[PDB]
Amino acid sequence: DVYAQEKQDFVQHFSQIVRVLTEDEMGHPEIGDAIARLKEVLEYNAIGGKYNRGLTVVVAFRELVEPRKQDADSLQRAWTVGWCVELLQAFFLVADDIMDSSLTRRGQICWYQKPGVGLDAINDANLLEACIYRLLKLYCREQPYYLNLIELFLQSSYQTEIGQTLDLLTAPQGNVDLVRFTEKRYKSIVKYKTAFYSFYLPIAAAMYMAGIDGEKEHANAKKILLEMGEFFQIQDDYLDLFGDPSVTGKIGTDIQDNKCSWLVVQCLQRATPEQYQILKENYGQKEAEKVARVKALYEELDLPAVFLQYEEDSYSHIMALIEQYAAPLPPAVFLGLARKIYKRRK
Amino acid sequence: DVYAQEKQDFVQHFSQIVRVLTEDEMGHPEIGDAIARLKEVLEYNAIGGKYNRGLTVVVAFRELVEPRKQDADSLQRAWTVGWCVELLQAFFLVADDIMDSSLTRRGQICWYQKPGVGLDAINDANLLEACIYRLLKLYCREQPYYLNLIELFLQSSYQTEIGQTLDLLTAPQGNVDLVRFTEKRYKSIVKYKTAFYSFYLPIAAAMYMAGIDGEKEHANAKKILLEMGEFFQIQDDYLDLFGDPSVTGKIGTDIQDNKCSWLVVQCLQRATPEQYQILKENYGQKEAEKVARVKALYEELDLPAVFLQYEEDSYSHIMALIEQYAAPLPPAVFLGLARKIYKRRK
Ligand SMILES: CCCCn1cc[n+](CC(O)(P(=O)(O)O)P(=O)(O)O)c1
Ligand SMILES: CCCCn1cc[n+](CC(O)(P(=O)(O)O)P(=O)(O)O)c1
Ligand SMILES: [Mg+2]
Ligand SMILES: [Mg+2]
Ligand SMILES: [Mg+2]
Ligand SMILES: [Mg+2]
Ligand SMILES: [Mg+2]
Ligand SMILES: [Mg+2]
Repeated sequence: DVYAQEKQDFVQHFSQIVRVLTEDEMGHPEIGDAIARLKEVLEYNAIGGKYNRGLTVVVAFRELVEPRKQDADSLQRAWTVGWCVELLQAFFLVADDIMDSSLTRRGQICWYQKPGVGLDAINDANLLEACIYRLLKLYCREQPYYLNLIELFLQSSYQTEIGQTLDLLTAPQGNVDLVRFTEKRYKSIVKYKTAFYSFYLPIAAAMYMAGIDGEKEHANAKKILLEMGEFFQIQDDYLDLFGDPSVTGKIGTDIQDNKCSWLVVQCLQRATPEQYQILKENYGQKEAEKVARVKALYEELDLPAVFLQYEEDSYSHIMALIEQYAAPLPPAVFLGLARKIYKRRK
Repeated sequence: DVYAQEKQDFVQHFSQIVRVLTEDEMGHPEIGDAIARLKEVLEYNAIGGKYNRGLTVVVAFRELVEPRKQDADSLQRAWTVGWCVELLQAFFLVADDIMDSSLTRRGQICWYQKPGVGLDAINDANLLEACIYRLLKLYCREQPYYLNLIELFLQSSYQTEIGQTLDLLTAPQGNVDLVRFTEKRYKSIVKYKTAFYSFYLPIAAAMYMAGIDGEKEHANAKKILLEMGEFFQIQDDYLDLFGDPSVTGKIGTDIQDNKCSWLVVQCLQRATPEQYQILKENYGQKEAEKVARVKALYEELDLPAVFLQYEEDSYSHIMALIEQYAAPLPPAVFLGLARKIYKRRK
C-alpha cells in the first residue's frame, strides 16, 4: 500500500526531471541534437520498470523526516534523489544488457539491440550516469547532506562495478569450469553487484536527507539491507529460468552466458557425478537443446521446491534481523520494502 | 623542457597509485580477483601515452603555488590529481575504441580487441572512472578544494559525453550525408569531446589546488584553453589519415566510420561538384580502394598544405590570446603547454 500510494506522484514528476535536464542547457543551442538524444535515452531506459528503488527513497523520506519538515521543496528534492537511483539503475542495465547479450528488458527490445543504436549505447549509458550528479547539483547543492549524497552514489557505483567484474570473471564465455561456482563466490558477487545499490543506496540517501548520518546507524541499516539484496538477487536468478518472461519483461541468458547463478550452485551441491557430467557437457552454450537439458536436470533435482523453501527461511531471517537492528528507525521502513519484494514474480 | 623534467617523477609514482588502489581494499579478500582485474586494466590502459594532460596538472601546480607551499605532501596530491586526469583519459579511450571499431592504441591492440576481453571492456572503462573519485577521496578529502575538484571532474565528463553524442549522431554508419559536415557542427563537436577535458580540466584542477577559484579567472583561462583544444583536435584528425601509425601508435578509421573530420569539412569547401560526387560514392565505407580514393581527393586538393597553413595561423592566434588573457597567471603555464602540442606528430 505505501509504495502504491506514492507511485503516481513519483512518476508524474519525471516530466520535470526531463525538462530540467533539457532546459538548463539551451543557453547552449549548438548541443541541441545531443540534448534530444539524451531525452530519447531517458524515455526508453528510465521508464517502464516498477520503480521500487527510487520509490524506496521517497517512502523512507516520508517515514523518517518530521511532517513539519516535509515542505513542498524538500519533497521535490526527495523525488529527485529517488530518480537519481532510477538513473543509476538505467546506467547499469543498459551496459549489462550488452555484456549479457540480452534480448529484452521491461517488455521491449534492449536499447543496444535497436536498429541504429548498437554500441553507441555505451556512451548513452555514461550520459545517464552523468545526469545523477547534474541533478544532485541542481536540487541539492545548498543542502548540508550534498557531499554525503555525492560520495554515496559514487561509492555505490564503484562497489557495483567491482561486483560486475566478479560476475564477468566467474563467467568466461566458451570456458566451462564448474569448479569456480561455489557458495562463497556466489555470495560475494551478489553482495557487490546488487545489494549495495538496490537496497543500501536508497534507504541511506533518505537517512542522509533526514540528518541521520551516524556511522553506527548506517552500519545497522546495512546489516538488514545487504541480506535483503542477497535474497533479491537469488530471486532474479530463479526468474531467469522459471519466471514467465511476459511478467519479468526479459528473456533469460544465464545458462548460455556461463553464469555463477544460484541455480547452478544448488545444482552442483546435489548432483550425482553422472548428473555433474550432463551439466558439464551442456552448460554455457548457445544451443536450445543443451539449455533444455540443463533446465531438465534442475527440475529433476527439485530446484523449484528448494527455491520456495529458501524464500521462506530467508524471509524469517530478514524479519529476525529487523527485530535486532531496526531501532531507532521505524520498522515500517524495512517492512514496507520487504513486502514489495516478498514473492515477486517480476 | 619543463614537461620533460617532471615526467620521471610523475611516471614513477604510478606504482603508488596502483598500490593505494589495490591495498586499501584487501581488508575485503572476497573481491581479490576483481582487484587483480583492476590492476591489469590500469597497466594496459593508463600506461604508454605521452602524459601531457596529467603532466600539465603537475607543471602548472609548481608554477602557480608558492614554493614555500610545495611541501612533499601537497606535491604528492598534485601528481595524484594529475593521474586522475590520466584515468579520465583512459576511461574515454577504452569506450571510444569500441565505438570507433579501432584496431590499435599507443602501439598495442585496443583493450577490447584482446582475446578474452571483448565487451567486458565496458565495465573495465566504468571502473577506471570510479578510481578517480576514490583517489580524490584518499588524497584530497580534507583539502578546501575537494568539492571543487569533484564537481570539475564530473562536469568535464558530462561535457565530453555530450561531445561524444554529437560525434556519433553526426556519423551514422551506412548513412552518407555530406550535408551535415559543416564548420559550425565541427566546432561544436571538438569543443565538447576534446577541449574541456584535454585543456580546461588540467589547468583548472591546478588553479583550484592553488586557491585560485574566482569565476572570472577561470573564464579567462578557459578562453585560451578551448581554442588550443580545437587546434589539438584538428591536428588529431589530420594525423588519422596522414600521420605515420608507428609514431601515432594507432591506425586511422575516420573515413570508414563516416566521421565529421576537419579534413572532410575542408574538402567539402573546395570541391568541384564532380569531386563532391567522388567523395559521396566513396566515403564512410570499409573498402580499402574506396578509402584510397578519398585520400587521393584530399591530396589532389592540397589538404596537407592547408593543414600546415592553419597550424601556423592558429598558433599566432593562440599566442595573441595568451597576451590578452593570461594575467595574473604566469604566461609560462600557457606557453609550456602550447610548446608541447605545436607540430606534434603524436
Ligand atoms: C551492472 C549492474 C550489475 C547488477 N545487475 C545487473 C543486472 N542485474 C540483474 C540481473 O539479474 P544480472 O545480469 O543477472 O546480474 P538482469 O536479470 O540482467 O536484470 C543486476
Ligand atoms: C570519449 C572521449 C571523446 C574524445 N576523444 C576520443 C578519442 N579522441 C581522439 C580521437 O581523435 P577521436 O575517436 O577521433 O575523437 P582518437 O584518434 O580515437 O584518439 C577524442
Ligand atoms: Mg543481465
Ligand atoms: Mg549481468
Ligand atoms: Mg539476471
Ligand atoms: Mg577514436
Ligand atoms: Mg571517437
Ligand atoms: Mg581520431
